[PDB]
Amino acid sequence: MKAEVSQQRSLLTLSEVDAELARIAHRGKNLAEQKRLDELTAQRGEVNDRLAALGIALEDLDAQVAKYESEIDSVRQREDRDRALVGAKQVTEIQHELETLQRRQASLEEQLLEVMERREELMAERSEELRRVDELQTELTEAQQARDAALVELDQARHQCATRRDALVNAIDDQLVELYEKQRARGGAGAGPLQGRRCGACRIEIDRGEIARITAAADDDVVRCPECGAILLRV
Ligand SMILES: [Zn+2]
Repeated sequence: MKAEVSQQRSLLTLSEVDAELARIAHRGKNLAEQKRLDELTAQRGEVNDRLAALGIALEDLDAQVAKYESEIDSVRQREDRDRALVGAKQVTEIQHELETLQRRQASLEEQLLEVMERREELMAERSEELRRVDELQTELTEAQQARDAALVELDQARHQCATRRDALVNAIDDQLVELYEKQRARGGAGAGPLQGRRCGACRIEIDRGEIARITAAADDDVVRCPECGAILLRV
């Protein structure tokens, strides 16, 4: 197999463009902007979970408040129903009933207050978590805007290299482009520069028996690295 040195020179730029396209794809999956978005999203979810659990607690205290202020309403009604006063003999019995009704309302007042201020404390804690999570939300959208913008730049850069690559392939004979892409299917670079003695693809230190035949090969000949099989470009 043989190929013009000018074709091999463009095959070198073709491998470089392909190597740049690979790192462009790699950085897309390892965006620092997404790592920042991942942390803000986790933190916002942490405040969202506490806000949800705080909501359950205030429901319980609201039910306690409602049940407490449903009992005194019957006590206030029991006093109102018995306020109508007609035999004075049994009135003493209705008078001792009012003394117990007043003690039931007074004891219930101590119970409502303990729940009222405890609910007042939780809603205060709920407000500080709302401002906390709202702060994170504004940061989260900024990180999300920064993440999307970083994806646009990578896609723009990838669109560049894809155009330069298309032009390169049209400038090299299909026979050489075929062997190159057949070598990329093996998992390696497909072609690399001979960096002194070591192949530019698999980066192996080629033995001293192969470099003699490689250096002796004609300039227009194509050479494959023994270890990996990639096209070694001496130019
Ligand atoms: Zn190699």
